[PDB]
Amino acid sequence: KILRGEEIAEKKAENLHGIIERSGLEPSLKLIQIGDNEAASIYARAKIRRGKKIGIAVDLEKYDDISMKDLLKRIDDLAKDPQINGIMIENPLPKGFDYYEIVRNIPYYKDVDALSPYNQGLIALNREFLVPATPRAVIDIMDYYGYHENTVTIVNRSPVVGRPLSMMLLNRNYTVSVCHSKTKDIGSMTRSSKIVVVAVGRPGFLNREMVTPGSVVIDVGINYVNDKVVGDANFEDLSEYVEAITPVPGGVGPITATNILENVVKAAEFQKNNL
Amino acid sequence: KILRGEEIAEKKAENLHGIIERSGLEPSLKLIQIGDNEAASIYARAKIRRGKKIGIAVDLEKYDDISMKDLLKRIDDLAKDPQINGIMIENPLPKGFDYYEIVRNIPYYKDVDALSPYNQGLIALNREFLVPATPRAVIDIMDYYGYHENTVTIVNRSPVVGRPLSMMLLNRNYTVSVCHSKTKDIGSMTRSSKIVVVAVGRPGFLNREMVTPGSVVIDVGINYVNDKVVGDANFEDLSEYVEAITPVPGGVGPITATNILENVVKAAEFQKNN
Ligand SMILES: NC(=O)c1ccc[n+]([C@@H]2O[C@H](COP(=O)([O-])OP(=O)(O)OC[C@H]3O[C@@H](n4cnc5c(N)ncnc54)[C@H](OP(=O)(O)O)[C@@H]3O)[C@@H](O)[C@H]2O)c1
Ligand SMILES: NC(=O)c1ccc[n+]([C@@H]2O[C@H](COP(=O)([O-])OP(=O)(O)OC[C@H]3O[C@@H](n4cnc5c(N)ncnc54)[C@H](OP(=O)(O)O)[C@@H]3O)[C@@H](O)[C@H]2O)c1
Repeated sequence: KILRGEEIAEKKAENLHGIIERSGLEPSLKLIQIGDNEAASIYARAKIRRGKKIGIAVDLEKYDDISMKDLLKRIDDLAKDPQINGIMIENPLPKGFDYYEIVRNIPYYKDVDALSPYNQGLIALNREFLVPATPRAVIDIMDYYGYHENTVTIVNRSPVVGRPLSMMLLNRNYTVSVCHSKTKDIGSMTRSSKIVVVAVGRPGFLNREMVTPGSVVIDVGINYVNDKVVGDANFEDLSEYVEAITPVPGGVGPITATNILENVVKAAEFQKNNL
Repeated sequence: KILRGEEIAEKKAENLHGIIERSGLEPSLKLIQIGDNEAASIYARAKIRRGKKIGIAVDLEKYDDISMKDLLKRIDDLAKDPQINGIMIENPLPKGFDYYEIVRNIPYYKDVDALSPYNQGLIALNREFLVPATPRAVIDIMDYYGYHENTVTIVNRSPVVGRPLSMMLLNRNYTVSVCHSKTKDIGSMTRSSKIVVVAVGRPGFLNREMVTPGSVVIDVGINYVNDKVVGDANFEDLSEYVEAITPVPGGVGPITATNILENVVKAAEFQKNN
């Protein structure tokens, strides 16, 4: 009933430290950050720290201010470097810097964030190779707590969450509805599904009216309200009504970083095998 | 009541022509067919023929017996050639020949079938460039007949239909449900959407119990019974009851070839600039 993520992350990371010891890989991950976004820095250091524990070299390159020219070059140099297995650009970026074109000059087998067109392509086509960290982390919860073959409603249709997630759920035999700010009647769809994955970035959004007693709620939102961190779901309200629910913080979030490292391991071994 | 696609194809072909005049492109599309499949040959001739009418050069390369290695060579040759804008391998193939691995060898900007990873990704990313023809045709019908931002239930999760299609409907603000053989109660989900798109390839699959009077059925199945050709829906039955429905043949069917020609224009106007 309380879908915790910390214990799932540790298992993944043990499994992964396994695979590197007795495989002899030495995966490398470059991180690039532009500005001082506090969320992104915390995300960077969590990946450096878990990398260190697992055996992954993860290095952060901060830049106060960089041109498109110099940044594109830097990525180009990193892309060509065979000792660099993964490359990841952190978000948000400054104005006029578009993630989806920048990210495209990273070869897909270095694309650890897995949001480049080629990687989304293979997910779409059910030949998952590198898969984004959050949709990954939602399925982890499902795998770990025992949810299979269900109807799922995703409230979110972004490239980072609900779109690759919808395609990953179909690759695994789930029945899938996606909806969004232009859906006239969300409540109807969310009450009818076994599972509700929610990522609208709006506190209090998923309340009792949106779910049934049989509901399993996976809260992807992260909101700051009163220096405090909270998801999209009225956690307290539902935890006494719904069948199972991810708390925020402590649900999807503890897994993300490790699922990035998971991608860096797959990438580094695909490089060994193929180049 | 009757959702036909010949008006739509004809209109799209005229627009295509105008687009060719008004930029002076001479787009050319290469077809490769390996085998003697009947439907593929019809499809290829339809592309050639509509291509002739519209101002696109479409040329076809038949084979009886090709090796993987030569085909792969031929495709690299066609890809490196700047005077060939489109490349398409017809289906089906010799056994153990994986379509989806051949096609990643076609530059995404030559890939008019739009089934390659890069073009699937751009659809998913809401940055559509070349799009697959059957989902495009579904969206043609919905547009032409006034059906904007509705609930949709697609019964099909293949990469040729329901997957690109789910993504293309989301880019246009529809709300999307996707089901398949492992969905526990399909009727429950089809009856709750304004629009039901079926493409399961099973005659009589979509019957009266799984739709409503307000329902809009788009029937993508192509099935053969008594040499007669039929959809997945139960057409004679559903025509009286449902609000609108596509005939098989004659609904989505007539738009396909032209949608491939649409990508070929797009593919040509992209190549001029790059
Ligand atoms: N757990 C993690 O480590 C992690 C990772 C990634 C993201 N997130 C979080 O998840 C949330 C979304 O992430 P994102 O990158 O997907 O953001 P995004 O691009 O802004 O997506 C927001 C989505 O929510 C939908 N939405 C917003 N308000 C709605 C409403 N009132 N009714 C129905 N739909 C509504 C939007 O609909 P439209 O498409 O129509 O605009 C959009 O699809 C944020 O809270 C973000 O911080 C957390
Ligand atoms: N109209 C056109 O111009 C045109 C163009 C392309 C395709 N099509 C037609 O559309 C049909 C499908 O095309 P495709 O290439 O996508 O074929 P496909 O790859 O075999 O897809 C069949 C899909 O239908 C689902 N399905 C089959 N039986 C089902 C059942 N009993 N209950 C629920 N779902 C079921 C399958 O579920 P699973 O995923 O679980 O197997 C699968 O996702 C075929 O008849 C084909 O000829 C027509």
